[PDB]
Amino acid sequence: QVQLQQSGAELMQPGASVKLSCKATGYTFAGYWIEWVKQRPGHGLEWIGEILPGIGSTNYNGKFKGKATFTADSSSNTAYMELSSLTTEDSAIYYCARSGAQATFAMDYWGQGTSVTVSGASTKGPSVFPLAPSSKSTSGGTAALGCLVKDYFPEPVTVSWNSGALTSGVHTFPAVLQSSGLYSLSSVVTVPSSSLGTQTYICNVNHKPSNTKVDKRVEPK
Amino acid sequence: DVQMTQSPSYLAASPGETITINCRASKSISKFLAWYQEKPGKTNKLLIYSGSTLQSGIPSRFSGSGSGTDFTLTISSLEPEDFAMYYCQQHNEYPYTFGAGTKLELKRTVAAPSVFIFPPSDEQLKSGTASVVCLLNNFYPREAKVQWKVDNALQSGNSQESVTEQDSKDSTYSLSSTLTLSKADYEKHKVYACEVTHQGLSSPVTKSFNRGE
Amino acid sequence: DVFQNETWDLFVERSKAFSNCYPYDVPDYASLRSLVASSGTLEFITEGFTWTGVTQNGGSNACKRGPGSGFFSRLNWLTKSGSTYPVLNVTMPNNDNFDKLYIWGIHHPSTDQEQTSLYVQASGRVTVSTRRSQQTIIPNIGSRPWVRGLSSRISIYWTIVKPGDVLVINSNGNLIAPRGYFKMRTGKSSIMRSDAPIDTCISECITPNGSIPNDKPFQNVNKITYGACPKYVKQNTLKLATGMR
Amino acid sequence: DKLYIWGIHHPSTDQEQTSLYVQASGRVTVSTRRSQQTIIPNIGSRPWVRGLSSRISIYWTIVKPGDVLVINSNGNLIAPRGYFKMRTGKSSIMRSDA
Ligand SMILES: *[C@@H]1O[C@H](CO)[C@@H](O)[C@H](O)[C@H]1NC(C)=O
Repeated sequence: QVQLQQSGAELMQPGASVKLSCKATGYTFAGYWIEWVKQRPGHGLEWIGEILPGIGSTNYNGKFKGKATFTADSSSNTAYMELSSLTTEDSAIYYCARSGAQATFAMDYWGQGTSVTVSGASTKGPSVFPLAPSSKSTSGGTAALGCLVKDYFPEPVTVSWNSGALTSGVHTFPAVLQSSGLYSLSSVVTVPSSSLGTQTYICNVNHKPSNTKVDKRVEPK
Repeated sequence: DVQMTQSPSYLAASPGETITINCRASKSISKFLAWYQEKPGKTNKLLIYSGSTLQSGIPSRFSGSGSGTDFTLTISSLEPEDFAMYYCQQHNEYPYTFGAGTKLELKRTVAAPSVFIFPPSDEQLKSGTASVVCLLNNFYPREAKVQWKVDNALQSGNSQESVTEQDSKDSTYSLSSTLTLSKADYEKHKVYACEVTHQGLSSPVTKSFNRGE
Repeated sequence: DVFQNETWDLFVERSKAFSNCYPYDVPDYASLRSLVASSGTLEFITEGFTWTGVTQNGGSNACKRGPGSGFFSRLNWLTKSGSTYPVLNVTMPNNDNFDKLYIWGIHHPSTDQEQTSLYVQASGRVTVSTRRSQQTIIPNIGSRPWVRGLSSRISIYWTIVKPGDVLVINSNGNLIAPRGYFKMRTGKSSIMRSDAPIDTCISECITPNGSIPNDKPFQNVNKITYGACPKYVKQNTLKLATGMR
Repeated sequence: DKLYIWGIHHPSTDQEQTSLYVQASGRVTVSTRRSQQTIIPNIGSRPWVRGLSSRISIYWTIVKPGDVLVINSNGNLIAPRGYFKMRTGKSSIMRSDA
């Protein structure tokens, strides 16, 4: 029974500072290194630094010398990393990991990963639009019918089809960040061609951070 | 600063077989390499450390080898759970560095996409901007490529593409792409077409649509 | 740090003085204090020690040099590399014409796991030697009283290298290395404990109770003296007849 | 000031050490805020004295008001039962058969 549990997600404006936290349970927190790693798409895992909480000995990667600053509270067995002067490039998941001579300093336990999103975009509810099937040909066995959610921030947007009654062949493509600073996302289902003439397919979406609820129907043409 | 390359960046396999994953360092790191597993929904896990020492609790089907600048990890008798992401890390020179990682899939067969194209509904066009959508569904491999044409005029730069998170339920993928234009040009431009090519197909697949349908 | 490269004929220590860095203890503290005071200078010359395969410039939370962690400016806290702490075997010859005073130390971690975390080896060892002399220190891993957030310690030792002699530092862990040497001198310098203020005035004699005139041959102020002070005597008064009956 | 008298046991043989103390080698540390002392027991045979080839090495620690004593040991500890109340005065000692 040993684990590291981190803080929740963070939504920061550029130029701000955020203190990520990592509580450790199941061992002598003062004796082992707590190592902070950065992960983001494409770049992969990137080692930020480490701290020996008992001593306070801090040791950083050169690329994060001024960006990060480790701290430790031994009373609560909690390590902290203060990311300062946030920029869009800092948007990433951050892991705290246990390290010691037991595993020859390979990280034998990890936190769940705290996500940080840096963006100057204001909170916004989505625009929800339909994606009609049978653009030119009426019947093609089964056709895909979709619902596009656009111009929303922050993530996530929770989608369902026919109030969750439709689940076969449902695929939701994770969101895409546009140059405007807002997110976009697509959801789609596969439906029989004949059903277009007698059935209605409706996308239900909730943008929870503003609680924007939208129902939007879809049909050919 | 020890840079690395972990190969192959993409590994396609099926349960029950045995495989090896390569890691190479910019310079010597003696024996100090570690192999980690990442899968969604829970913490990353340490598989191997010091190149060839098995971490406690890990099944023995994981086993590392190598030294100096060349290292490998053998994964034997692939269980369905073993299909996750894997990283190699050095802990010889201080600034610990990780490889870009590898993706390990399962049930490795071939399947062709279903390729569709959709118009921007009128509520898109009342915004003053038209955004056409092109879709590919249930395909493998993930070597799909997308392409656009307007009035048989080729387009690029004014468009974008995106992919699903690779499925573990069926390991077949889908792709959504978008093209942006002004409403004024949209009104006069009647034909839109989206073309694609796939590793599992013998010819490019082009779909097209016109006003009024 | 305001006292770097300072020199004195009398160093005055105040009772209010305190330590605000890593907790340390000096075996034979009096000897080091006395010889440094007699030297009369803190003139420090950095030397190009080539600490190979280890992390230099270690620090601690207790010793805040600036916005964050720090350490003694005249000491170098060596720490393991990524996963190794080689057997450091550095050397430094004294080709100069004066004695070199090297101040070094040995780290005492609170716990075995802490020792292994800072230094890969379960037990450390420091050896500092010259052609004739040698000193070896074995770190002791145990918990000391909480001081400034730390249960560990640093034991400070010193080595003096004569001209032509050579220093050798061989360690396998727990080495608080030197960054250089203090230029030793011989002269009138000393040290004194006093809370008295310092003023702009002339006096050939100094005592913890303050400067005193030295015209009289004896004094009853204090037995601690510096300069051309009168000889201490227990008598409060001694009237000499500068006249007749 | 509190005067604590403690000690470290020196067994004659390795087997004796392991029998009295599970660890093959002992360690005693007695410290205050400033000072510290650590003793490593030496396992070896000394001259037969009153039926014993082992020894006890006696050490002392003085704790000032406000200071705190810490005793950390993994074996071979001859612990104190308390402290002797220190005083300052005219007391002394002398060797005499008179
Ligand atoms: C102290 O003096 C020495 C020369 O004796 C010089 O090398 C060093 O840089 C000086 N240090 C400071 C802080 O001025």
